[PDB]
Amino acid sequence: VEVALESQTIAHMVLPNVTSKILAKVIEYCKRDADFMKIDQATLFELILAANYLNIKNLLDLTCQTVADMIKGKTPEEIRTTFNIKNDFTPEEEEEVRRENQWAFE
Amino acid sequence: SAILDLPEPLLLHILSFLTDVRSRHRAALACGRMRAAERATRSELSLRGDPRSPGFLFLSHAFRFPALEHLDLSLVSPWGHPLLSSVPEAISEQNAFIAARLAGCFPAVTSLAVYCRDPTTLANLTPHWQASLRRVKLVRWHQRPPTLPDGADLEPLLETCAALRELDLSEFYCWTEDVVRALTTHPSATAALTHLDLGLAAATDGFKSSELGPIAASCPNLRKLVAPCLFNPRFSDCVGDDALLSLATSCPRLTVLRLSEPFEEAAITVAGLVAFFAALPALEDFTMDLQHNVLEAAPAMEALARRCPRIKFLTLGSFQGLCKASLDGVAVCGGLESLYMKNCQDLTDASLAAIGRGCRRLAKFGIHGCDLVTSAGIRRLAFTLRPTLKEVTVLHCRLLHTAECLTALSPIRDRIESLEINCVWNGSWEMLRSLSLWFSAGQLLSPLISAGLDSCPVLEEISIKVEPAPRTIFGLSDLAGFPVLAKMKLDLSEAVMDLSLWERFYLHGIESLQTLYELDYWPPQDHRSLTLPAVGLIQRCVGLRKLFIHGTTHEHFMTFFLSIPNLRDMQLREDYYPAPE
Repeated sequence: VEVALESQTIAHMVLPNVTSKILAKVIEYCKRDADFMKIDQATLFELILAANYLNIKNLLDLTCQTVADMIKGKTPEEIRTTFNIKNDFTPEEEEEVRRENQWAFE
Repeated sequence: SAILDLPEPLLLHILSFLTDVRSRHRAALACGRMRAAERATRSELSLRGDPRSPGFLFLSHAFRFPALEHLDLSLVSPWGHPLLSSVPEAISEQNAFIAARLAGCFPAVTSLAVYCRDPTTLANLTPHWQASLRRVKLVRWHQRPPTLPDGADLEPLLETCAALRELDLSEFYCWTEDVVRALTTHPSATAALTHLDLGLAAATDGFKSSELGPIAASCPNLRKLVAPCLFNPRFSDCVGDDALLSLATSCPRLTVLRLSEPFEEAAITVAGLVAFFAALPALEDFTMDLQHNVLEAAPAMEALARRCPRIKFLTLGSFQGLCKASLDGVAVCGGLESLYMKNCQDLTDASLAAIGRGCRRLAKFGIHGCDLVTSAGIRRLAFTLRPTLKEVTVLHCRLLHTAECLTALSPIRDRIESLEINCVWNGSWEMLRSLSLWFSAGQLLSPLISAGLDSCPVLEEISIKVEPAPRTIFGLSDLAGFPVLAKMKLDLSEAVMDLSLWERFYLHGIESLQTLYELDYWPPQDHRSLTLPAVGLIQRCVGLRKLFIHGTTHEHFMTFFLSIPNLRDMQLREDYYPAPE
């Protein structure tokens, strides 16, 4: 492939960290809509890591933007279940967060 | 957790995209790490509650927003009260503490909005942000304290804030005299200024020519100016051709210029506008929204197209002969994405056809009070501009009635995103996100769903502004058809206890709207007060999270929370001149 210049980690090079499954999709992105993000969760976070490592700003923006929409409109419990997050708070330090949030207009 | 396995910078990057305030708040509650991610990436905050209380002051060191750029303090409780004022030596000690705490929570503020009752508010806050503060918005609907020297209200800002570039006095009542003296006596601050909104809470007879002159002269670096001007030629100090040419030569960097006259021929001639546009090559955004007329304006529009190639946003009030098809005038401005035309009495169907061919890039189109335009004009335009036209405003055009106007806009029904119409009664709106409706008093909403607008699958916000039988209701319940309708502006401030019958007329059936989330309500005027039937009806809105009444209620505000299961944001905001206490 040519398309390579969209990766800053190549324009500075004038890849043992990314698997072929992700590299092929990194490559297929750089043929230059959002149906490309119809990907599963595991490979989405692998695509974020690859986009950062390969320093493709455009890809990273889109992939992280997708994760933002994934958080959007979900209750704390639902965010935890979507991303397999353990609830790290004491009842005291959670009501601290809940109290802090009340100082900002929605 | 695959999200928490990521390097922290990337979790932050994810959170930087989440703009919904409630969603951010929920994300922060998810885990201690996303709390860190949310706090560190929040760009803006509108402060809710009273920062004077110990409840704010003794919050955690964790309540911190290192990347916060815009802080809004204008909505703090109680609404519109003096914040950090001095009007003995004990109070300055506590003011210093509150200010320092705000600096602790929000160390990086570059854009500030504040309710400024008197200069001391600004004198207290600004030292903490003076190195970083670039935009300051002032809010005051209360009368300017009569005992202040001229320009005292802006004095603290122009002395301290060396980074200041943008000043937003659009909703800040003071006198024009105040703005002049301040901006003409602080040259080191004023010569840096690039943005200036001088709306002055829309309670001014306009800036005079001998006021506009010295402000422009003191600000060589202006790029945006928004200002009410006295355009009325009955007064000799009005803004004419001379004031315009001086504005252009004083501010040769102006890219955005929006002048309007607070509501015969104006002291502004075509030849003076040609000279004016000749001196402003980088003009992108031009508004001249006048009550008095500028006659045979086409040659000046051609000069605009010739001399200001960057021109994209055009709004003209009382300009006559803007386009007549014998391409003419405004139709030669090919770069236009936005065209708005108020009170063009000789604008015809032939004009719209000519605008259709000439202005290929048009996405926003508006006509107000152009009484020669028919459904045919609109039909042709909506058809010609199909690949681009997404926003339409049709207001008070005599030959254009709601039913036939909605049929005229059918060429783009599946594409139109924003609509603004006034209702006059003589298939899916696929993309329509936003709607604005204007009514006469005692006029029914109900026939709107028959005249068109049957199904609006993506309509999330509606705005209703009003400029009579015993049992008849306005019929808000007929908006229960619209599935995702969440926000509503119900403005009855200019609609007219005695008022209880009008409030009931308009508000009846608001409970039907299952998905109503945010409500901005403006009660009818003579100290604007909600009646009990209105309170009783808004109580029934179980879906409400946000409720902002503009005026007052003697009925306990706590009743609303105990009624509405999920009401969080509630405030009485007397954001009109002049505000009470």
